[PDB]
Amino acid sequence: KFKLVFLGEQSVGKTSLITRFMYDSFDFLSKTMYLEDRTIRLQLWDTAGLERFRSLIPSYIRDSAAAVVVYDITNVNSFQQTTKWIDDVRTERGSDVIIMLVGNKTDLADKRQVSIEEGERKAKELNVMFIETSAKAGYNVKQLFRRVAAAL
Ligand SMILES: Nc1nc2c(ncn2[C@@H]2O[C@H](COP(=O)(O)OP(=O)(O)O)[C@@H](O)[C@H]2O)c(=O)[nH]1
Ligand SMILES: [Mg+2]
Repeated sequence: KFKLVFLGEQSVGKTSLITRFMYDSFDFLSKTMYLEDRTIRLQLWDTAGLERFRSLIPSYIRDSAAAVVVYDITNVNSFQQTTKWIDDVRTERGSDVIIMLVGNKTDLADKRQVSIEEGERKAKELNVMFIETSAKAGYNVKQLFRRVAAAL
């Protein structure tokens, strides 16, 4: 079993990605996944409010094996804040944690402010994994979780 925490500014789609993956709908939780030689259980921790209650970050993310740090591709501030979220994960967890940086809302194509290239560069700069998703369209949501699960 592996504790996976979702992190990111308000309104980026942290809950929506979990919903889409767990229930396949769009408006902790346990999910078992089957890998070639392994079978593992992900515990998906989601919360609102963390950007307001910063001092709770260390304890909320305490024993995480993975952190999925989400921004909204139409919202530059949400992308800029992901360095801060990732620094919170490293401070608490060191290198004992898989991190996936996620640019969500790819279906809002005409409102995009962060190109896929800038997301990829930030991920490479910080040595984390990267993907883009649409929770609404269901694009790359299963890919996100299968890559994280394979890396654990
Ligand atoms: N167009 C679009 N809207 C989304 C997507 N994901 C989430 N949203 C919307 O963005 C808002 C915030 O999503 P939510 O899951 O609540 O974000 P959270 O605050 O990060 O949990 C809601 O109105 C969602 O319907 C997406 O992939 N595409
Ligand atoms: Mg939420």
